Amino acid sequence: VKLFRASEPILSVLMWGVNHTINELSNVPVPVMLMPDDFKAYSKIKVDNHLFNKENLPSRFKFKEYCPMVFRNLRERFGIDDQDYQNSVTRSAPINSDSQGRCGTRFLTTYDRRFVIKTVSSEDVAEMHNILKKYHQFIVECHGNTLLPQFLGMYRLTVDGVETYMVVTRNVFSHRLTVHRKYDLKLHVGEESKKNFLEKLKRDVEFLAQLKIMDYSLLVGIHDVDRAEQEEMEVEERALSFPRFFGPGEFDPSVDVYAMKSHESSPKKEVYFMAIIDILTVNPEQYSKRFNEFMSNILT
Amino acid sequence: KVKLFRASEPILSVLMWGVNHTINELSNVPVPVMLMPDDFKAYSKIKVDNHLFNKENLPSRFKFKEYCPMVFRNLRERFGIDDQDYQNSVTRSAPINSDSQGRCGTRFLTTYDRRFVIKTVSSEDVAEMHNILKKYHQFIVECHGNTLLPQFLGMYRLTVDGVETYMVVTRNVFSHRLTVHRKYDLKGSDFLGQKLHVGEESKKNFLEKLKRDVEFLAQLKIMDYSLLVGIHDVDRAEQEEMEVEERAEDEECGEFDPSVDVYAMKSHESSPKKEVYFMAIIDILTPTVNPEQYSKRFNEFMSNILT
Ligand SMILES: CN1C(=O)[C@@H](CC2CCCC2)N(C2CCCC2)c2nc(Nc3cc(Cl)c(O)c(Cl)c3)ncc21
Repeated sequence: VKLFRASEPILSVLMWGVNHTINELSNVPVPVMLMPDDFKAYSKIKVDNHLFNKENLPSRFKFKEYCPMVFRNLRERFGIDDQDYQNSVTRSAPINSDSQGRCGTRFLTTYDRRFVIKTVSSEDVAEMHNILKKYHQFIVECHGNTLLPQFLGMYRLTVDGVETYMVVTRNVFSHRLTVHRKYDLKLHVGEESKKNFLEKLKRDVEFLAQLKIMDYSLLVGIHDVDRAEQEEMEVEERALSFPRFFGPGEFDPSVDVYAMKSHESSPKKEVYFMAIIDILTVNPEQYSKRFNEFMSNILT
Repeated sequence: KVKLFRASEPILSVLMWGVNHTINELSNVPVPVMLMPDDFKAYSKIKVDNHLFNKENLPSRFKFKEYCPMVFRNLRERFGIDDQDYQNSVTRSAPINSDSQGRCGTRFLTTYDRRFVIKTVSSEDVAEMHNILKKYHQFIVECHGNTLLPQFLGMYRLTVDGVETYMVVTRNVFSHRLTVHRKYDLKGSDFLGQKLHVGEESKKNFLEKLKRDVEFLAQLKIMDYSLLVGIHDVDRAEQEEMEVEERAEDEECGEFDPSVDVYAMKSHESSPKKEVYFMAIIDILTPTVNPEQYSKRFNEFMSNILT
């Protein structure tokens, strides 16, 4: 029984909007392939209830969903279940998170830290449409394995004649390990991690070049295990259907897809998280090349 | 899993989509302990403007409005209809055209499973309903859902291709399985001799139901309603419909549940031939004496018809 119980009313509208459009999609069948007209598509919905269901939702609001068919397919390709994405958005009010880039304004996270909700400009929205078909293709050929943002949906909400644009992505950071430090650059890991990380980075940057984009940056979160233990102990005494277990330096790489463990032969044990950040808002191929040079040598 | 709202007419696709939409929405709103006065002036409204999305059965652009979602939701449960079951009858497969009748020969739909009746109505009928709803609701509580009156279940306004339709949803007076051979619409003062013979509990139960119903229509200042009588003939159905269900299920392309067919009555255990009867008060809206006398005139005549 989903009261879209939230702090801001715009947040309630987001929850209701995601719930509706996801339910709505469950009655559309999955095509063999997407069509050119799926990249020009949307669904708009105007709600004007009166003296009904006003307890949490505004009585009047609009919710537009850009290219629903495309983002369903991206979700599939990032391995995100539509019922799962719907539950993270709707079981509980999304919550204010810190920051993951200079991108837009308000930063939010689903109550279970799985997905990141950014508020974006209208100009950002346009750039997304510009790039969406070549992005989609890029995700197809890399089997959804990128350091690029992993776009999951894109929405326009209107409450009280104000339009807000939101973009939903996969969290760069663990939805369960806290990030103690972040770095935004415009470090010793396993040789497998290192080889794989450089492989993604080479393609991701090259695609960003062929799409004539510069000025994106690498975001780096660092989780300190020893610290997480000390801070576990510190709040201890002051107090997955069942709870998943996990050891100390530990995560699920199907879930926390940007995460790397620090090499075993290395002092204090740590989880890193590195993503390419701010794809929206030297020539680009030159910037590509210099970006490849730099973030390469951060790692051993 | 999967509701592609396919139907002959877009208006019907839209009805199916909207019933699905509104019943879902309601599942996320708690059943209050009592309806407030403001629930009776309440509505849900929704405008869909899809573009190059979800276009195969549904129109790109349409509007759907539900009058009094809480009230009707309540009535539905007072009538022992599960919202879940109600959604299925409308959404599983398209509602269909009817066997059909009226006074100007009215055109109505049935849910694919013949369990519910949908009837296009006028702007003025919607208003009539609103005028009577609060009292209608009060009445439904006081007899615990036991009436011959239309069991009203939903009230909608669809708009497609710039045209607004009003529709009302009701329990079917007739069985969803047994065929009705004979229809009669007793419009006040085919029987006047042809008597109708039923069990004692059935006969006393019918009479007291009738008695409060007409009283209720009187204490609302309503007249010109009629008694809709359907007869299903058991022997005839055995003759005509012997190998029909089986031959539907091939190579090429007298009992009932009282819980479902609520207006039904078996013919008396020692009676000419085996029959099932269906009586209800019909035409309560707007599709010389006074209403409190028309009441007496109705209870008199419809009493005399059962022995
Ligand atoms: C309670 N109720 C009615 O009030 C109306 C439809 C109303 C809907 C709101 C105003 C009109 N009616 C009637 C429909 C036209 C007006 C009276 C009904 N017909 C049936 N089932 C039925 C009736 C006939 Cl006559 C029939 O041949 C078949 Cl197959 C099913 N069951 C119930 C009703």
